[PDB]
Amino acid sequence: IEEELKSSYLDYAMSVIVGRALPDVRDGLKPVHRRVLYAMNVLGNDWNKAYKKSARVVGDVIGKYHPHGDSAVYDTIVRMAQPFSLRYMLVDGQGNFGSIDGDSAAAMRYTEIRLAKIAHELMADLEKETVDFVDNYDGTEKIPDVMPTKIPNLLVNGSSGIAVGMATNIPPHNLTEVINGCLAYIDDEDISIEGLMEHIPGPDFPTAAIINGRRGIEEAYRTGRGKVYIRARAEVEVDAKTGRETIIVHEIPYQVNKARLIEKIAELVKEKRVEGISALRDESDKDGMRIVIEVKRDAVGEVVLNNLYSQTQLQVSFGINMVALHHGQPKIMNLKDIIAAFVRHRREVVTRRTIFELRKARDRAHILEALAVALANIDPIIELIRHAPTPAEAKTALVANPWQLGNVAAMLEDAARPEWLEPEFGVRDGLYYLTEQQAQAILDLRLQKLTGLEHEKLLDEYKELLDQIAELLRILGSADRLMEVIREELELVREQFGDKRRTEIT
Amino acid sequence: DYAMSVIVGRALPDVRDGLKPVHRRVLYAMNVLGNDWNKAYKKSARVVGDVIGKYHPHGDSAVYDTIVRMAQPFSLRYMLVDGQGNFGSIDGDSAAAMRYTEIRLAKIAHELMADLEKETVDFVDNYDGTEKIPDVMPTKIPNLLVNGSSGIAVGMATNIPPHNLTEVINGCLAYIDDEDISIEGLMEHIPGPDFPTAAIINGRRGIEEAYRTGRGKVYIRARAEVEVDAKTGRETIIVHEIPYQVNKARLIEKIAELVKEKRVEGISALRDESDKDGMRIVIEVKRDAVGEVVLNNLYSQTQLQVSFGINMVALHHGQPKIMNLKDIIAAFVRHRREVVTRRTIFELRKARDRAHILEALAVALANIDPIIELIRHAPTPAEAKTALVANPWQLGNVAAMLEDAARPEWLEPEFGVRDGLYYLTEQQAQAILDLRLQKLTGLEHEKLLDEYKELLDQIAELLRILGSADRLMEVIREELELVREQFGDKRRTEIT
Amino acid sequence: IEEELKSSYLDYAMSVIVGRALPDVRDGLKPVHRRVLYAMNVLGNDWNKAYKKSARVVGDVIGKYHPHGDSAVYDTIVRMAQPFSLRYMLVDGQGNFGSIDGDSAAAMRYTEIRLAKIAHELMADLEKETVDFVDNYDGTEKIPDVMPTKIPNLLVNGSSGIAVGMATNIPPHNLTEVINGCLAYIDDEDISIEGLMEHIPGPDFPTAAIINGRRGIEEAYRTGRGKVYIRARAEVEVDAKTGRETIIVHEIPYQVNKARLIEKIAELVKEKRVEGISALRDESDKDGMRIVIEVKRDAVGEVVLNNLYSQTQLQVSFGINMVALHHGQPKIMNLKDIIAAFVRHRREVVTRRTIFELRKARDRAHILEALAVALANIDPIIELIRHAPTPAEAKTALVANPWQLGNVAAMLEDAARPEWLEPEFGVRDGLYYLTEQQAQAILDLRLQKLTGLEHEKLLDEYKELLDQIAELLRILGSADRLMEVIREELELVREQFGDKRRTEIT
Amino acid sequence: DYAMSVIVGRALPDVRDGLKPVHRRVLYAMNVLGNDWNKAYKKSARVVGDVIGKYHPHGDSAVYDTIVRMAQPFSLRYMLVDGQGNFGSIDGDSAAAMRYTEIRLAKIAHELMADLEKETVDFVDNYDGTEKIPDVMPTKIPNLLVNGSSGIAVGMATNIPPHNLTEVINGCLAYIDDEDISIEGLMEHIPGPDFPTAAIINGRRGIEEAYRTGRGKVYIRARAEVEVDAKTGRETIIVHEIPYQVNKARLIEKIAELVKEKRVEGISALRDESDKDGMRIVIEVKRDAVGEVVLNNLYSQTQLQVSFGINMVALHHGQPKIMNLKDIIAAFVRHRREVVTRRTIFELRKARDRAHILEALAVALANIDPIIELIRHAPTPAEAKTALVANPWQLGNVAAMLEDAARPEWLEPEFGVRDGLYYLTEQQAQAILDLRLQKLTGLEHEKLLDEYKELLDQIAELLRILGSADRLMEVIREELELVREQFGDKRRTEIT
Ligand SMILES: [Mg+2]
Ligand SMILES: [Mg+2]
Ligand SMILES: [Mg+2]
Ligand SMILES: [Mg+2]
Ligand SMILES: [Mg+2]
Ligand SMILES: [Mg+2]
Ligand SMILES: [Mg+2]
Ligand SMILES: [Mg+2]
Repeated sequence: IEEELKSSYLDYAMSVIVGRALPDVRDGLKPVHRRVLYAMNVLGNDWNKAYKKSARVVGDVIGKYHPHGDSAVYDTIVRMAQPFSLRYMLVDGQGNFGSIDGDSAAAMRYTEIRLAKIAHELMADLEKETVDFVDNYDGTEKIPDVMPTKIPNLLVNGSSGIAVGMATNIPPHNLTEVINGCLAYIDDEDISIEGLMEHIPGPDFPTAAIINGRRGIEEAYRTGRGKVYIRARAEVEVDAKTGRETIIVHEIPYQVNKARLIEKIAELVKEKRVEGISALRDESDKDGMRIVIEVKRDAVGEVVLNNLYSQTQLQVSFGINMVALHHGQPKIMNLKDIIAAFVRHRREVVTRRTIFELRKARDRAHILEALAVALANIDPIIELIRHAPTPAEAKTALVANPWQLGNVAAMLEDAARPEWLEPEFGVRDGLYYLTEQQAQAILDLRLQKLTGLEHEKLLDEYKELLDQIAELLRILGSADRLMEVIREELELVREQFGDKRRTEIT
Repeated sequence: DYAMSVIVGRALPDVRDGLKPVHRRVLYAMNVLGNDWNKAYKKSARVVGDVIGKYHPHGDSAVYDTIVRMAQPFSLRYMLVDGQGNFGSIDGDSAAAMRYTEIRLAKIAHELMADLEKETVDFVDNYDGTEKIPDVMPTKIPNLLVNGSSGIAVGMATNIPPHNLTEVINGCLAYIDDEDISIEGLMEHIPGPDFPTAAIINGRRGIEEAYRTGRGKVYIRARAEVEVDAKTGRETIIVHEIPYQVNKARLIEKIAELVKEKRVEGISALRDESDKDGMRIVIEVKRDAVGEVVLNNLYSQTQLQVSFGINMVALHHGQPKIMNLKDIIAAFVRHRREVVTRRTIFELRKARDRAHILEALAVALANIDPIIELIRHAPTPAEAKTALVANPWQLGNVAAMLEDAARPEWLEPEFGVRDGLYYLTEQQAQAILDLRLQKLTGLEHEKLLDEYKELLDQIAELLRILGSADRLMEVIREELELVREQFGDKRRTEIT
Repeated sequence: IEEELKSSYLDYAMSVIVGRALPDVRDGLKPVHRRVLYAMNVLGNDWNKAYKKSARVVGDVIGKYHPHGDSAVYDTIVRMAQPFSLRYMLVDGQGNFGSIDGDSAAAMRYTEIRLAKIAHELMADLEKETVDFVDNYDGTEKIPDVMPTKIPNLLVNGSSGIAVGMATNIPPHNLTEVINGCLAYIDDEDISIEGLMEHIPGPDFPTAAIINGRRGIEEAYRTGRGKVYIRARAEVEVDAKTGRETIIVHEIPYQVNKARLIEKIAELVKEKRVEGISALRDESDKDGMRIVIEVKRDAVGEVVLNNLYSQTQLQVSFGINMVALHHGQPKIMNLKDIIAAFVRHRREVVTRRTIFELRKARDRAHILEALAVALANIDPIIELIRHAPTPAEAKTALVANPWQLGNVAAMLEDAARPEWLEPEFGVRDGLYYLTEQQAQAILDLRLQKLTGLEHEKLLDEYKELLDQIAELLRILGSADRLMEVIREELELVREQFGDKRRTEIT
Repeated sequence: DYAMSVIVGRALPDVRDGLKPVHRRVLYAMNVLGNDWNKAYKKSARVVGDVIGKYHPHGDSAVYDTIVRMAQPFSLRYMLVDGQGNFGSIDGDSAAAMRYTEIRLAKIAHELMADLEKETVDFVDNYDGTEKIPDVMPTKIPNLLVNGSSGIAVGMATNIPPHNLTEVINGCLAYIDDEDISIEGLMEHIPGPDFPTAAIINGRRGIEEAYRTGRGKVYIRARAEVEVDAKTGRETIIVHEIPYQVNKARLIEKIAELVKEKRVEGISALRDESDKDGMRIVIEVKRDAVGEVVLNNLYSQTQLQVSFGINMVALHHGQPKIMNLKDIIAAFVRHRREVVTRRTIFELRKARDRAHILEALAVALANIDPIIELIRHAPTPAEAKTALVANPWQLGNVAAMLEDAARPEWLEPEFGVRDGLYYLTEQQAQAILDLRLQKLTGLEHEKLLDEYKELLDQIAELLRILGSADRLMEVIREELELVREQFGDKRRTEIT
């Protein structure tokens, strides 16, 4: 704490708030988010596996990762489950998770959750040493510092929070559009903000509705700060027999409580502050919003609506203030900063992933050799172990003698060698000198394995492995090929989770 | 109405183990987590989180409160949780947050959960049917009596005070010896409640009633006395022990306030002087007042004396039953008898199955070469299983070992020894197939023949218990004696 | 605590629970109830005065009477406001006070309350020294120990609670019926339980519905304990063109959550545990319950309904267990015990009321004399005070001399004498000797009062007072006349607040 | 966005009085209740209940938490609430429940609310428009500086540390003397923050920056040192003072834990030895370790040293403004100037209206007989009012008294003295009509002529203030001086 802080105007307490309340730019999560999702991933609470009780996830989170009584654990679960909150839900919830009308979710003992399909994308390759881990509160568990997200989550799901008086307001966005942005950027590090907006014309809210005016959006994407207006989608309908005018509301601005908005209209009508309204009914159901606003016959529909736009939350403004943590500091960022931070994240992730796969590949190949060689010497080895008196003896005995690489010899004829393996081990001039750990591998293998279908199974795996090691080494060899792997991952994501824009921009 | 049964389940101690459901729920978690009395302390939040997720998914601070009370020497006569950190105190101040305190089981809690893994108690489903929970603990401790229970705070009837472990063990032995022993009989081992907080129980007829009917009222009295300062002649009342469940801070205030109101007179100063070491309430008598007089007023106007309504209502064969002292003892001895019985059946099954596997291993070993050659010949592991089972194997040097009470009862006669020909099971084929090369060193014959010889001796011993009600009672005696010895301690409460 | 408890099996803690969780038999309140209502009465939160914010009542309660953070304060307010909870609401609430569907009331800052009209009846004559007061937690305020209720509240509003394992379940009742019971009892102390049931045939729930079978009700009224079955009001309707069968539910048993009941039906239908149901809709609104249960065309309406009665809370039983605190102990009481306890309460109340009115009457009459006499001696008195140098002097001077009872003499020609007033004070043989406090009354009177319209105003009040004292003395004089005052008060209550029975008994 | 302004209002101190809204809300209630520093303590629940009902109807424990923090000597540099009972302590343990603690205003809180009833500050409506609340307090204390403020915990920017009252008063006087005084100028009166918890601020450039720009960072350092036991030679680190807002219990644990991890070495024992009397953390140095070395490690790995980010953001003319030390002083002096001005106008109106009534009384008195006879003649009190107003009254012996700056300004000229004829108002008729007989004793002339003579002297004095900017500044000086004298105290924090 003390050492590392000696050059901000920021003191320790100040930096805790920053770290807890502002999202990381690369995955758009704050620790509490990261901790819930991670706890879910550890439980195997997968999108395509049975729902677990929210309480079960709450207790894990609280026990291993977030030992405070704060409702934030459960509230975060609920929020990530609501389709009026996240443009791309990260939790798939079953039961009462509240509504657009502001009513509460059932208690954690009554709801069930699992990870949304897309959430796995956000935590893809978490086991491949792709991100740093930090200690939990008691030194007993590891927690991701950031998620290896294939999803440009901060943009797509947007953000809120405030620390040291510095607020963050990022609106949600359309995943397809954002992925296109990303690919555009990959092909042109110099692409202008204007060039990006060809792909990302503007925010895209889960609650649809309309944005009036692009000046707000441009300056937001250019500077990180800008105001934009969200307007309800509501026409006036006319009855062809009667001539009755009825305003219908299909969509409202993001973050507006539908019930509270209706209360407000009812109340303006009481106070004669808004005239011309015979009747007010919420006819919304499971299949879409429908607020019914019947116009008096002596009043004008167009006029009553316009009146409502100005006096209520049928129209609100939303101030974009794009702040995230970047390399540890809270910066204001423009649209291109945010995309670059993401693409750069993907490059780090993919590289570390590739390195890991390679080490895992080589370690397994190495082990395979020890066994292949063993299968090929069944009789000397078994007679060896059998006449040794102790496993420990069998081990130091195994290692004593190099071994005639038998029929196995062919299979070897050297990029499958562990970076850590010293030069006197391996296949030194016709013989095979064994790692002391490789002896274990042999001593550890079960009678079961001395079968016919062992040799097929192993030569096969080694074959597959070298093949893999080949392709991994070409990724590390070629920056082009590694950017290829990123484009394809992005493309794949566009295609499995991309959806139709919802908010219309005028 | 149903509301009733639920209110009742929540608050009522099971007579056998002394626990309410939330209690059993916390302690089981700690057990599952391996949070043992002799391993590193764990932060309370981890136990709380586990209990909330798997067993107790309600908002109520109940879970952490239970952990805390199990840790307070003023709460439980035999603490069930060993905790470091601030766990509040007698002045009714709060424990620290669960993220700061840390805990593990007390040695004695393991006695409460002894043999829990030997199928000795029934498990029920947890709230979402993904977990099991014991219905009662296989306790060696007569926990209800020794630790007590109360449901008064929540509107229920149960009010059982704590008791001295040695006294009660002895009680049980007296009972195991003379199942016809009277209440009076029992009362020579257990003259009365023993409170964690010492002090004095004043009078015996309440106790007698309570132990005879399950119902009676008793008086607890603070240990205090008058002191004269040798240099000045000033009198001071010093309070050393107060009645169970009285809040010191409160009591002091009741006095301060009684004094301010002229309701009690003769007091010139009021101070708490208690350490980590001793309670010490200092009440200075006025020079013109008399010590004894002030003190006797205090007894009768503050909680320096208090009544305790005994009402021994617990859960018995699924029901709230009012029970007397003999009933409660008997319910525990009966539980021990059952637990031990179940324990035994399980060790005997466990041992047999293992012996049966060990047999198959030895044989594979005395037929190493044939076997290896057989398995090598095969294409699928499948093939090698049916093959290893197709023929018998001559009981090599292995004959020595085996030659018949180590047959698991489920084994059908076409399997095992038949003519100096070992008839193999398919499961046993697996064990063989599953054998790691390392097990072919000369140190297998050894570890193996030694395990099997151990098995036979236990099996022998287990059959001896099942074959004698007496031997089984003797086991329960020994257990009870061992508890007395390892965990018994001094009476703390003086009965007049 | 210690002294007073030495003969129950009940210890101190035990007796606190009893005192807090079981209702007093005479007013049917527990302390928390009594404390909220009282706090409201003190605030003047009257039925016919503006709503105050619940929070305002909560803070009073919490500050003066009930200093615990428990939701019970606010929850009690809410419950006394809900028409599905109390047969006779004691709070008139405005805003979201929850519903039959179990959803929560808005926070205390959002709702408003005042006393219901009937609640004043419950606290009638609280200022007339009609009930004992106890100290609040800090010795700063007085709180009623019991309310001087004109309403037989325990019966009418019923009860719940549990202490030392002893539960209380009293159902609500119809006020008219209960008042008739009471009058029946007043006219015949020997009236049998059967005789009472002529008036009180059985419970009457705020949620209406039906009771099957009187054996339950009789034994409950005879012994205090008995079970009764409540059944929904639901017919099968048939469409005259189609022949479609549709079960409709208008009323459900008391204490059943409508939403949770519907969930249950939906769920039995899922599990094929109940067959024959095409559709399930709650069509309830502000104007009545309507659960729609459409029957499959190949199924029988009668059969589907009967099935639902047995598998759901469309039919429940309710175990009457009539326990209340009587003279401090928690007793099981029968129907006649409960009525007698009430009527006896009214007798105490009315007597103490009468005594009080009498003392207040006499004290005021006494004071009137001092002034009447003073008005009649304006000139000697004013010349007296004027030549005295100090108010204190004026006082001891006033008292020195008896005073020629002037024109005032007539007005006196003696049941208007304070019980506490010593024989040497008053109108001793032609002169008027003054109380030292009466001198104050004179010294205290304002120039304003020496007007013409003072003599009219005062002789008038005295006239009224003697008249009052007359009627009060006849009440204390005649046990018959005092029972009359009770009948009339009861009758009056029947007539202002009596309503139609709601539950039907079969 | 609006969410912003609200988050901001909730957390941001008004520069003039140093309070957040919830603060002003609690303190105003205590004031309304008359819960004064020299009256009986009141139970916290009564203040909490009042505040919740009239001013702060949210669930948040905020209300009781505020009361508590105002009572903690480790929290506020000048406590605003005097409380008895457990109000928690430096180890971050909790206060007792509001029903057990009791409180009243500290002497100094009255200075914060001085003249609150003299229309000296603006009131706004409370949440339901049935009550009024001051918008700011008419404080004589430069509270923001002296007591500090922080909104960091809730995501806001404000972080102002506390200061020494004497230092700041002096600062204000230096300012009142030379309105052009520099920051350097000011810093000779206020060299730095003064923490309730003493300890050491290590280095001056942070302070300088903070006071010049509103922004800068400072280091707080625990006061501790190495001791050698004369008999053994053993070294012990003794910790006496720790940085502001550090939790002792926490810090001790951080050390215990740092030790268990081999992260810091040289420690052989760790004990808290703090009384009611002194903080005393005992850290025993190993015989093979060096005191200084262990100690310097500790400084740099625990909260024995801590940074404090100063960020002087407060509310000024309705806005969050970053302000430097001169700005904050000036905003307070300006407030004093306004408050005093308003105070004066009000006393002058109050005094005049009262004088005007007193006049009418005197006259009624010198025309007692005529008047009495007039009122007696009447039928309705109404009649007697129009009658008493119909004619003038000769200014009897009363002439002496009156014979012209005691006319309330609102009085129109057809009323009062006109020719040796007193022209009565209708309001004045009421006062007369309202006179109690007891007021006709010879002790009326007295109490009356004395009050009026007092009125004139104050009126005289009040006009003297309005007529001289200088005199008014001198008043503000005197006030400030008086505060310095009654409430000033020693610097506690050492600055290096
Ligand atoms: Mg953490
Ligand atoms: Mg439940
Ligand atoms: Mg359960
Ligand atoms: Mg209590
Ligand atoms: Mg109370
Ligand atoms: Mg709000
Ligand atoms: Mg407000
Ligand atoms: Mg913290």
